[PDB]
Amino acid sequence: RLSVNYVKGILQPTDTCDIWDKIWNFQAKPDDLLISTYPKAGTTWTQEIVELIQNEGDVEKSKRAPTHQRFPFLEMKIPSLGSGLEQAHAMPSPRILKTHLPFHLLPPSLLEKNCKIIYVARNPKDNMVSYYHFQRMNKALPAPGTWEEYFETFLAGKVCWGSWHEHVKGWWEAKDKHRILYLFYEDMKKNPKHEIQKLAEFIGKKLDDKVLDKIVHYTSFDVMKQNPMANYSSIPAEIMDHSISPFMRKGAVGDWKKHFTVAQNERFDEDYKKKMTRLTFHFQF
Amino acid sequence: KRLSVNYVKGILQPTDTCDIWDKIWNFQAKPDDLLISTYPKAGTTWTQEIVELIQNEGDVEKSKRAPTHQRFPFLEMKIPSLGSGLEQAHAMPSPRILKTHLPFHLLPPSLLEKNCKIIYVARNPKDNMVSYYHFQRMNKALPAPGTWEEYFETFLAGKVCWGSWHEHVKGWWEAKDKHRILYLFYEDMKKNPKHEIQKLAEFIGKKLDDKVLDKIVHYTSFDVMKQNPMANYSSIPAEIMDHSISPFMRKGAVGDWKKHFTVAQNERFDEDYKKKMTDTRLTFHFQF
Ligand SMILES: Nc1ncnc2c1ncn2[C@@H]1O[C@H](COP(=O)(O)O)[C@@H](OP(=O)(O)O)[C@H]1O
Ligand SMILES: Nc1ncnc2c1ncn2[C@@H]1O[C@H](COP(=O)(O)O)[C@@H](OP(=O)(O)O)[C@H]1O
Ligand SMILES: Oc1c(Cl)c(Cl)c(Cl)c(Cl)c1Cl
Ligand SMILES: Oc1c(Cl)c(Cl)c(Cl)c(Cl)c1Cl
Ligand SMILES: Oc1c(Cl)c(Cl)c(Cl)c(Cl)c1Cl
Repeated sequence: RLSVNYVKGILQPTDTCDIWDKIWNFQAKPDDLLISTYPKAGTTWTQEIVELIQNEGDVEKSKRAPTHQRFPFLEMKIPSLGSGLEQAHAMPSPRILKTHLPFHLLPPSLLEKNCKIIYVARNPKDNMVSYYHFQRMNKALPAPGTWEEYFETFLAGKVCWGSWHEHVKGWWEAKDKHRILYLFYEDMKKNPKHEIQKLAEFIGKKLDDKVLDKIVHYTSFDVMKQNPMANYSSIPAEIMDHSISPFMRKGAVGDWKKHFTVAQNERFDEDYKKKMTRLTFHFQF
Repeated sequence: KRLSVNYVKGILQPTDTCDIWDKIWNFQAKPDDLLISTYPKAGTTWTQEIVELIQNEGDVEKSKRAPTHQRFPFLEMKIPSLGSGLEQAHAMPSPRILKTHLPFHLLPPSLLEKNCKIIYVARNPKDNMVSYYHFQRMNKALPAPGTWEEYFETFLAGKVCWGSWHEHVKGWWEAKDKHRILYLFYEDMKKNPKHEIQKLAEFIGKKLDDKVLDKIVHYTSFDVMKQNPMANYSSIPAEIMDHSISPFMRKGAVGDWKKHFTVAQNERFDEDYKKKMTDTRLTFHFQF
């Protein structure tokens, strides 16, 4: 596995730590769209939707290259994948950018330029489960240990990008005074058309029902799982082993119930209440 | 090596194919017999220890004379190298303190005809399931439990020795209305041991002073009994029980099930439980 270290208080792959100053001083464009998420909150889904909205349903164009090549992952720097920062550097407008950075670590240019930001939050228990399996299959990230160990690791924020709680909280507090659309993975799953419409309005695109319906179809889990440009199948096998756990794993809400013991659930809820707001009303515990 | 299990009168038993049921059913009780009755793992060993110390007014010496299984005849038991509970009962001087796991409808009628005092102990089914799971892992007289996920469904289905937990606790709860049964709960015993000891003493008919009550509370605590070689099942042939797999005195805690059940298992359990428990007020009693 690739090594990780602390940069500005959060675990990151070693190569990200080494280029922090470069990341911090990222140069945004006023017309950049930023997709911001805690890892495994629904980044790939949201990116696919946002591009399809921007290109008005042009499914052929979204198949031009895989997700990681289409969308610069700002803080990412991994051997065989290059630097997301430099991917963006070279890229002409309109850019659709990705980050998992907690809000306090966000390159200030993105705020200075008042870029439209889409933040997606996900139920933390499903988020833990998704991140657990991701660490099992992704060798750029630390070994997760046993489920029992990982539960504690996640709870304490000792995973890359830090505390889930701090992450969702900082971004929620930020939405009040910045150009942020704050969405929930669960709302997207329950009524994708409604959330896609909300996205389009925020992006400033008027779409008719036909195109909206088309985006709902192409961005459904069962369709995206089969799309070799959207399912992370194109990542070198030396980094992501889909036979351990596929990137497009389940795409469901409530998978956490199959993983959490009642004891873990009670400990999680107790811990949550201590760390955590109106944000709480948007999750089902 | 695991011992074969067989159906006897509709329930699995850790016993051979030579049917000796009639002898058990025709067991000859005495009016001063005390009976401790439990679903497997509901708190038999604990209750026996309390009951004898009450009967002997706190005489801990007497209770150390031999281990649990030799002090207390296990009526339906017939296991290679363990002998026969029936023969052990026949040989046991009065006043006997007897043990059974039989569901109420299979109870030898002499225990009823003689109006014997019976102490039944129920335990919440989730902790009961977990306790029985680990007991089957360690105890070679019982079936191999399979995986935890398999055993969960086996237990839910009542396909374990002594049958359905649900039917067991319900039958005994209904029985208490017509027969001389003191119906106790493991969780009450754990939460206020002194209170349940006083209740038992009054039922058995012993007027114990405060010092004796406190003494029994001390000696029947999990931590003390766990270290007591006459009360912890250490003396069972190593070929029957392997305590290195799981000790008989495992945790002695209410809510240990929470470390075993996933939330999904819990929801499946709770729905199953509702469907099986609509006709009993027992449910207003179980603590988890
Ligand atoms: N179209 C879609 N609908 C719902 N979930 C999707 C999706 N595409 C990807 N996902 C899920 O979102 C998670 C990945 O998030 P990210 O893109 O932020 O890394 C995975 O969750 P699971 O591991 O629960 O399946 C993945 O299956
Ligand atoms: N003094 C005591 N206090 C609480 N629990 C006790 C106890 N003595 C034994 N037990 C528990 O009762 C269960 C055994 O029941 P039985 O005697 O009917 O076979 C075991 O539960 P656990 O497996 O949950 O530890 C055992 O640890
Ligand atoms: O979201 C991602 C994270 Cl957190 C890592 Cl570490 C990697 Cl390698 C990839 Cl590809 C994605 Cl998509
Ligand atoms: O309660 C018991 C049961 Cl059910 C069996 Cl099968 C055995 Cl072998 C023993 Cl020792 C006890 Cl205590
Ligand atoms: O002998 C004992 C008596 Cl009588 C009491 Cl009351 C208590 Cl609490 C303890 Cl610990 C012992 Cl050892």
